[PDB]
Amino acid sequence: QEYTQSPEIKVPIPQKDWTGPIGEIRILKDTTSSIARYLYRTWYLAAARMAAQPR
Amino acid sequence: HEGVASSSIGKPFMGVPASIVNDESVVGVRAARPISGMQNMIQHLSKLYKRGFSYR
Amino acid sequence: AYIAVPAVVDSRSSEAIGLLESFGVDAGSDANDVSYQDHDYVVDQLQYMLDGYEAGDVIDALVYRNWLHHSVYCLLPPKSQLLEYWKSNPSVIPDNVDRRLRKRLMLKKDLRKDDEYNQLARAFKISDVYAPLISSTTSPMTMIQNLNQGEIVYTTTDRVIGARVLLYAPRKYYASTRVPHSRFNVGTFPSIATPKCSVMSGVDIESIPNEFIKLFYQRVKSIHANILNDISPQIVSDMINHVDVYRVDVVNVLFEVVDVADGLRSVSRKLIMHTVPVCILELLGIEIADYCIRQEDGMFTDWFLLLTMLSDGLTDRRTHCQYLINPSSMPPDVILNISITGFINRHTIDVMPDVYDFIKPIGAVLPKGSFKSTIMRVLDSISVLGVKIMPRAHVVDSDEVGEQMEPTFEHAVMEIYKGIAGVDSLDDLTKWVLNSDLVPHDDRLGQLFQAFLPLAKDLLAPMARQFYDNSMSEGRLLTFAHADSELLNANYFGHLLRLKIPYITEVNLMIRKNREGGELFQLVLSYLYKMYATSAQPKWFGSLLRLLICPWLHMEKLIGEADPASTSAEIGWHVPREQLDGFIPYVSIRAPRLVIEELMEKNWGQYHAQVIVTDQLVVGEPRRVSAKAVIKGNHLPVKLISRFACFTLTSKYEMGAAYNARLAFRSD
Amino acid sequence: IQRHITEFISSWQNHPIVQVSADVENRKTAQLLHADTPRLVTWDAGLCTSFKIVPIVPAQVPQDVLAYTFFTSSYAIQSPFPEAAVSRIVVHTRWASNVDFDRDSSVIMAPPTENNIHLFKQLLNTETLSVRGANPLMFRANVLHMLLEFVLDNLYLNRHTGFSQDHTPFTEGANLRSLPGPDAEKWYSIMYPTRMGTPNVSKICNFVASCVRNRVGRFDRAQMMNGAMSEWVDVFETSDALTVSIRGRWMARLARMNINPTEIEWALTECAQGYVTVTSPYAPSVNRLMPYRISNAERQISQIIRVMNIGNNATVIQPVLQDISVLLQRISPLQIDPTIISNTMSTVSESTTQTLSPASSILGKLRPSNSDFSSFRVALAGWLYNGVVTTVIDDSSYPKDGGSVTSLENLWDFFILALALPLTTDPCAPVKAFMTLANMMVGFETIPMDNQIYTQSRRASAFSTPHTWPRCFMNIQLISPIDAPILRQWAEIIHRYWPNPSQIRYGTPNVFGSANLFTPPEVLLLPIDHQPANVTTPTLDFTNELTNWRARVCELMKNLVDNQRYQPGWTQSLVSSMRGTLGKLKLIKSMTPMYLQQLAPVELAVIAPMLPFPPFQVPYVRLDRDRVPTMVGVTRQSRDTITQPALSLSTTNTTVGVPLALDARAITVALLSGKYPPDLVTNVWYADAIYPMYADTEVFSNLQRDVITCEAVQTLVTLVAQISETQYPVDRYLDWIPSLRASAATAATFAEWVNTSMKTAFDLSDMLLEPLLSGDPRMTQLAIQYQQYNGRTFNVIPEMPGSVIADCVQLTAEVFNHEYNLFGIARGDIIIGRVQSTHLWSPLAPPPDLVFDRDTPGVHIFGRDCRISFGMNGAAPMIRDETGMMVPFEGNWIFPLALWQMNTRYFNQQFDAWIKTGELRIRIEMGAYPYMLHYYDPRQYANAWNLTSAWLEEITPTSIPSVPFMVPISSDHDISSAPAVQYIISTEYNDRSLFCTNSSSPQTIAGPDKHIPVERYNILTNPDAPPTQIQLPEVVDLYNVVTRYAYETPPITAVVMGVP
Amino acid sequence: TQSLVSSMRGTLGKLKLIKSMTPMYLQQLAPVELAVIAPMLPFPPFQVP
Amino acid sequence: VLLQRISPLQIDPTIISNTMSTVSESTTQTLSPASSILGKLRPSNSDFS
Amino acid sequence: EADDATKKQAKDTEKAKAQVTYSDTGINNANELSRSGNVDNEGGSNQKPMSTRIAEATSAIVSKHPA
Repeated sequence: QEYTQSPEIKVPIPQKDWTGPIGEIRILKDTTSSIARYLYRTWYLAAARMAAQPR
Repeated sequence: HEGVASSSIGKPFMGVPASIVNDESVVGVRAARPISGMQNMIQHLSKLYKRGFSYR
Repeated sequence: AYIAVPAVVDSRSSEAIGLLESFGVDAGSDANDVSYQDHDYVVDQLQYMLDGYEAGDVIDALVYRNWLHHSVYCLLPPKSQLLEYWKSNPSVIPDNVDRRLRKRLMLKKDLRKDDEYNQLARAFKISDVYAPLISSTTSPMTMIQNLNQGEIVYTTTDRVIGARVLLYAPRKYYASTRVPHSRFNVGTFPSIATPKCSVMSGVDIESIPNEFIKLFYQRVKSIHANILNDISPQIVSDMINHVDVYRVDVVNVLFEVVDVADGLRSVSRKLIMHTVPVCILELLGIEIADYCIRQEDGMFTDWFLLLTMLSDGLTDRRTHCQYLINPSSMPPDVILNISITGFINRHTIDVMPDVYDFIKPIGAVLPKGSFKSTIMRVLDSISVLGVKIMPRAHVVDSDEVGEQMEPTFEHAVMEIYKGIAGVDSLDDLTKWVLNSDLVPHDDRLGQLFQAFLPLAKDLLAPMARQFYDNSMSEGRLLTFAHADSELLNANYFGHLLRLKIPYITEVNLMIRKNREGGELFQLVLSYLYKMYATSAQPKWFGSLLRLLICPWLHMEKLIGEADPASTSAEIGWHVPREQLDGFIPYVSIRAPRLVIEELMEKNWGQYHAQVIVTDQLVVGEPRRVSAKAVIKGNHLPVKLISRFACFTLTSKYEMGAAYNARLAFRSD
Repeated sequence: IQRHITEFISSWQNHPIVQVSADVENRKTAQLLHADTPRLVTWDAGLCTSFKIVPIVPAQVPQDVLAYTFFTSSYAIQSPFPEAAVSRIVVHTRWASNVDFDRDSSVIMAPPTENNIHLFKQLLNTETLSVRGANPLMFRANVLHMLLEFVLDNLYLNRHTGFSQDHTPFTEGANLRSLPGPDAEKWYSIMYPTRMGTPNVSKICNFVASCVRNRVGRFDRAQMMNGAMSEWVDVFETSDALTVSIRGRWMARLARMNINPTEIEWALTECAQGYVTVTSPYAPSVNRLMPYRISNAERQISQIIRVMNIGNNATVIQPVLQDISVLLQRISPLQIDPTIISNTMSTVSESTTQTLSPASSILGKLRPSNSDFSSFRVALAGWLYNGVVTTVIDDSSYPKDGGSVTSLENLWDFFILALALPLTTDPCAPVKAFMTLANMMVGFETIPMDNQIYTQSRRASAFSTPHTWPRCFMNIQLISPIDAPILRQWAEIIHRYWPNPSQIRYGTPNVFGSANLFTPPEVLLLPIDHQPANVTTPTLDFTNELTNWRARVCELMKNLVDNQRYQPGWTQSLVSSMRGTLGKLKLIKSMTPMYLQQLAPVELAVIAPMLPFPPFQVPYVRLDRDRVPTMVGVTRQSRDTITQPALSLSTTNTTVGVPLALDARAITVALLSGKYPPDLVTNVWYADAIYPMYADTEVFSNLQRDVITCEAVQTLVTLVAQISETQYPVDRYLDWIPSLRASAATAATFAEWVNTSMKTAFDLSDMLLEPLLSGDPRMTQLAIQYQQYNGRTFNVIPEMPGSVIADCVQLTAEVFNHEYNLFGIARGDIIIGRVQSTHLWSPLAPPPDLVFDRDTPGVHIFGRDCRISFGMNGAAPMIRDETGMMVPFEGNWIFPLALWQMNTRYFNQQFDAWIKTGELRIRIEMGAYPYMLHYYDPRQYANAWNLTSAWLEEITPTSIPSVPFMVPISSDHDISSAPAVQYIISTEYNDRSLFCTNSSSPQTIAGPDKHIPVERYNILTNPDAPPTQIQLPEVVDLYNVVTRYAYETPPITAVVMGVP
Repeated sequence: TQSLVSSMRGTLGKLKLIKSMTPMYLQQLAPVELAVIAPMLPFPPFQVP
Repeated sequence: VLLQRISPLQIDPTIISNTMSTVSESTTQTLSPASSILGKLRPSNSDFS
Repeated sequence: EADDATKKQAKDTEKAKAQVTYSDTGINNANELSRSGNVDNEGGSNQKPMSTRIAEATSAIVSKHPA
């Protein structure tokens, strides 16, 4: 029942908005009209200043 | 993968060594740039979350 | 002398492979003065050493190693051990130790608590006894020159660039874990140290199979490539004067597009078709001369379709960008004449990818104008060993699930025109989505996907899961479809991989006549399919097709003469007695006898499935009932077969109620 | 629908090939830390040439008049020239070349029977619909890119092998050069043309037997050592004097780069400052080539481009500082002494009855934690780059409330800051240290201040600028001792004792250009003072600056706890233990201040040249507010019209500079606790540590990237100056080719065409001349400046040295001006007209009875007013002149090509009928055009009208096809003439591309005749001419002396040992 | 609490000088095609000084 | 619509992105001014109606 | 022959090390012409042998009978 479900992504990211891949992962262009740029920016900056701390 | 990519150049994590892949990210050309241990773990997580999960 | 090689190399098996002719050197004259070096452990040492250093300084160390000059290590235990080692058996003690410490450590007494031994052990140093002593953390640039100086270099640290670690003592005392020289030698990881050295260039760096060697060559070509010595295969040839499956030799062609359209040669553009395997070239007989690739009906001559189909795509020599040709005869551009003008590289790759590790069904997604009909006709015409590796009988068209709707789901997407009041017609919809240049409006196509996704999910995923489970009940197959998340939400068990053509597909949608719906309907729907897809790797179909075709050419080369009564084999599920001796044919393998006689005794009888037997005839001439089976255990690993033999990938099994028995090996 | 199919596939070919779409800064981090060195030394075993002779139509071997026993082809003589009827010369970069490493830069040009239009629709003809079209306004840009490609291919150096003497008596026993490859059979025949026998009376034989015998092969060698390679030789072989001159310029560039291992030994020795010794041999050398030396200006250009690159990010410079922290950890000899902070402060005396313990307060408020030292070495490392990064202390290390003097923990926080703050590189650290204490006490007093905004309770970190420095801090006398004597005391402490700047003198002037900009050469600038230690065995004394400062701070605090009239709120045991903790904390032992005062600038200077990122400093200032750098600025272009960068630089800058925000506790604990080894010896320890660092080659390898950077930017500016009007003085040669009125998009896209050509050459895969592409590529210039507080602006505008590449491009332009025929271009224009004759003249050189100009009488000229009226009732259809007259369809007219292009379809129906039959002729002025040739046997009828009408129909407002010609074939015996009909004729002589006519024949009786061009082969045919002589501006000469070399290029590690 | 002035002058200089051609277009070209399409309108142009 | 389909001009946000290089973390705190204006500006072809 | 000349002494002395050595020398003889078959008596190279290229030279002009 519950493990047979997929989300309803009505506005996905268009395939023109990703770069050429690096390994397995394509990278978002930053001139992208989609919403996920802000998510990209938050996790980007958070990973940067996460690895910046020596703790 | 990219947020650590400025601070990660040649750092190793426990267990995992470094590696290298290529990119079409400079789409006029194509080169291969080395891969640090954070990016190595993310590269291994990529196919697992991209693939899907098997449940007994 | 010395020369590099762009692969892993051993003293043992590299002579069996014959690497020089594998990379293309005409060394057919048995000059036999090339002693192959063992460069397999260096990769293991390297990947062990990436955990405590940067890659860059380790490569910068490793470049200076005179591989011709011979050296060796000797591991030393830590300081709090070595006195206790020299205590028992005081014969092996060097004379560099101390007169006072030898007088202290010669005698029998346990010496556990005495201030003399405590001040001497605290006074003890490990590096004054043994002079090199590289260190714990040694800035590993210097250790290469240290190994260059001496024939033996002493260490206490496991991690080393160098020849062989040897132990100074028995293993119980520890913590947790000569050569013949000819006139030439090959070996990876070259050196700039040697006045005489050379580097085997010619190969692409993008196409190196190993990645450690790839990183190393990237660094060595990005620094002091001026002082290197890049030589061709012809230079190497002039200086000269158990067989494996899934390691094919592979090359790259150098053709271009011209025409004779006005009684004259005229060069327009130049192309590169990467990593095409040399076996197909030499078995099709391709030479330098002028060819015609599309016969006058309008369809390809299909050997060129095969030639680009087993390989991957096209790089333009002036832009270094992607290029996907027109498969139509429209006059923006076509390709009538080509002329292949040479080969550029001669490396060898593995054929079997990483993911395919068990025998289970295989799914492939394609773009909508992929050449499904013609590739089914090509696999229909496969005959190599008296066996068809990919029959038509168990291949799945993309709309086999799509045609079994009682509303005939294409007739459910023909319904979509009433979602918007100004549209209210199918042809008005096809005029309305596109910008009248056959590029679509973003907004109209977006609203169409807003309407299209509930039809794309609510019925398609349940009934496609039903169809895929019904197909799972009857054999493992090759299932094609579009828009991968159809295969993802419908819980499709099996290795799915996302491939594409090296061509453009939309003009294939526009030329196909007598297809259901409008000619623009197909293009719009194809756009909707690539919307519903994810953003993954397109992964270049040749990675699958080389696995499909290429190994059976080598099996044809190897078992061209032996009899089927010693080369054929069969493995599958077994049942012991007759109601209403019994067997289920799972997989078919053809191999030499020197492989089958060891694949006899392996524990095939390990795994369990739940088999189902019914009563109806097959249309084929033997007695076969369409049996069903579901595995109630694990899945069979592809390691267990061989790397020395090849098998049929997908197959349909044949020859009541449920029986639930196990398998074994069928002998020959 | 098929029209929609065609245009949608054209919209598929509307994809851009080069577009920097992704974000760049992590590639910039990687680029800054490490870069690709270019591929300079590249060799050639084959003969250097760029032209080749091709046959066109095969000569008549069977005929009745000459028996076949006369021709050498029946005897199979390996002759150098193709024994054909018509031979033209075509252009191939490196068709005789056993290369080392290709540039992937070959220029192919097919013979003029077939087409070459793809080379001219190469760049900007992304909108030509047909495959055979080209916009004429793109001709100049395409030809410029093709000439650049031509010179950029053959940038190799001539290498020699294999001399042997023949045994044939053909020469005077001359030594012949060999060459590798599959065979060498055809190669000697094509290589040495005067070697062959002289049997016949053919044109080939008549040329060859009039040559000179001794000028064959070897005639000079330079033998240094017995039984070794002759170092450089001089040969007489067939070649191309154009590419010989190009290779000569490139050889001169590399010879200018070359250096001596004795001075590599000198340079590296004084760079290591005697701590590392190296060894160079003293013997005769074979020959070497170390290309490592460049000029000072190129280092300055590279440093300006690099600092312009890393602008306003700090994530591109954080890993550089991290790398230097790791390197200083590896080399530096101090560690933690882990137990000072508890061994001292064990002996603090107090009762257990007191509630608050100052000992345990700071002893758990600071944590050593071993990760503070990486921050400390970063803070040490920021002194190299005060200009671009400015390390500060964040808000979170501050007392974050204003604090309280009565609060013990806030007092200790002030102590941590007062130790930490002098080490950073911000100019405002004194007022940070002042206003921190002014925050600490608010309410005991107030001070006179600036405004009502920056009052005493303003946050300490707020100021951070020169102008926010209060006048109360400027002048001591504003603080009276009745108000706050402790604050006047603290202000004096700062003014009297704060560190002083210094310098250390690193560098290497002989080999390395001084990459600094705003300082003198080979100097560093320090925030603190440095006196070098004479001793080798070090020890502790309390006689340096940091120590004094630390002590002074403690004293103030002893005075502050002494002032019981403001501070009586303790039960006197905490007073006593406070004073004891202060005094003992003053006299803790720490080798760290003397380390900073003696050894750390010495180590830092030894490190400083071995950097991918060369030092870049802006001068320190202690307290003089009028000499505080407010900014530093780089530029890219002139502004409006003004040429001079000294005028342009003020209002067209780009500010660069980031903060860093390190932690104060980390710095202070590293100051307080630091040990030497118990048995340390400084020269032994440094000879251990620093020795493997000088086994590098990247520190030389970055120099060649700086070479190719300066060469590429000079080639860029002199190439954009050909396409548009800029500020640099150039000598244009490409006027007569039509060109587009350029714009910003045009100059920009052409700049990245030359950028991707340059990156495909030389093996460069990362980011060459890309930051210049963000601006306007027309008015580019490079400079840098900075400014103090009082408007004092200082600048550096470095000169741009000349480029060998750009020089050879201009040379190739000059040679194109005369040999325009050899690249398939004709000058002038064409005439279309019905010509009926039995003559044999070539349309590439028409007789002057036929052509006409603007000055020819009775010729009409059509400009902007071209109306066409129909002739009703049998009247003639007419057209309006530019001068306003009406003329019928007759005579000689002159069109500009753009008029025909703009109205091609209307003019075809109106004009094609009269030009076929009636008396009408048209001049179409176009300047340049590519062409194609169609031969014919003149014994038969021939008409060119289908080819002409195909051209007149295929021509297009946005493209033209190649212009088709029709010229007969020369004969040997006399033939019978037949009438032929020609329409397209030229106007200017263009026969400087056909080599010879009927070469194997003894004579040519009809058609165009041409001997072997004696004016080319000057050296073989002029006995008076010296061997080294070129008439390179006029013709090509195809055969000269050429030198070759046999240098070796060993590694500098395998030259200079330095074995201990 | 931080010297943002260097960052600000950098971003403002990059924001000032740029390859923008919209003001060039609006100066030179745009009134020409405004004058072109002005008379072919169902509603003629009507402005106030 | 008519000016959009007869103007020679076209609008490109990659001009701004290539000048500015959006994600650029100085002052590991509240945002850098370049990132602030690029988030404020949203360079993306929404429309230019 | 630095690797090989030491091996004779290492075989003689019954010791893996060697005292009389031709390497580990402080004297930098980085110039060090040792004669070899790389170079002929003239000054050219020997990637292609002398008699072979003499034969190629004298066969680069031949002559045969006509029909």
